[PDB]
Amino acid sequence: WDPASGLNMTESQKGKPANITDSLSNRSLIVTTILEEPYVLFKKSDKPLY
Amino acid sequence: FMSSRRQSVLVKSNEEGIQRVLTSDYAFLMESTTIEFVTQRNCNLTQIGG
Ligand SMILES: *[C@@H]1O[C@H](CO)[C@@H](O[C@@H]2O[C@H](CO)[C@@H](O[C@@H]3O[C@H](CO[C@H]4O[C@H](CO)[C@@H](O)[C@H](O)[C@@H]4O)[C@@H](O)[C@H](O[C@H]4O[C@H](CO)[C@@H](O)[C@H](O)[C@@H]4O)[C@@H]3O)[C@H](O)[C@H]2NC(C)=O)[C@H](O)[C@H]1NC(C)=O
Ligand SMILES: *[C@@H]1O[C@H](CO)[C@@H](O)[C@H](O)[C@H]1NC(C)=O
Ligand SMILES: *[C@@H]1O[C@H](CO)[C@@H](O)[C@H](O)[C@H]1NC(C)=O
Repeated sequence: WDPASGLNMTESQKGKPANITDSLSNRSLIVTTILEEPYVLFKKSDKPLY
Repeated sequence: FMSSRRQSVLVKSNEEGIQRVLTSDYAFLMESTTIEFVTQRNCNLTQIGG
């Protein structure tokens, strides 16, 4: 620790180096989709939509 | 339909529901115990559905 710097941890704990793994996830599945009526026609909502 | 045009089709009374049927081309949805009072003192109006 250093009042100027802060915690400079030596976080490496190589007694057991391999620690954790994560999970592949949602990815949101980008759908290429054009507008055609009555399929993907726009809304007549009286506000901006997201 | 009503969420699109939610300033013009929606009156705020049972009275303005009567008048805009009598003047405009308008199919106001009233409670059935008031339709039985309106369509028996104003014989130019009616009750469409069940
Ligand atoms: C002794 O000498 C020192 C330096 O020569 C003088 O200054 C004091 O010491 C340090 C250096 O300036 C100051 O510490 C800092 O305090 C911040 C507090 O945030 C606010 O707190 C209140 C609101 O709650 C305000 O009144 C105040 O002005 C601050 O804006 C910390 O948030 C600072 O950031 C970092 O802190 C540590 C790293 O040190 C980590 O947690 C983070 O990295 C964080 O970002 C910083 O620590 C201190 O405030 C100075 N003043 C005082 C009064 O102590 C001293 O004046 C001098 N004399 C005495 C008596 O101490
Ligand atoms: C913390 O110590 C290491 C070891 O040399 C080095 O990265 C540096 O001195 C310190 N890190 C930072 C961000 O200051
Ligand atoms: C219904 O309205 C018309 C005008 O739109 C009017 O002439 C007629 O008298 C009304 N019917 C009754 C029973 O008053």
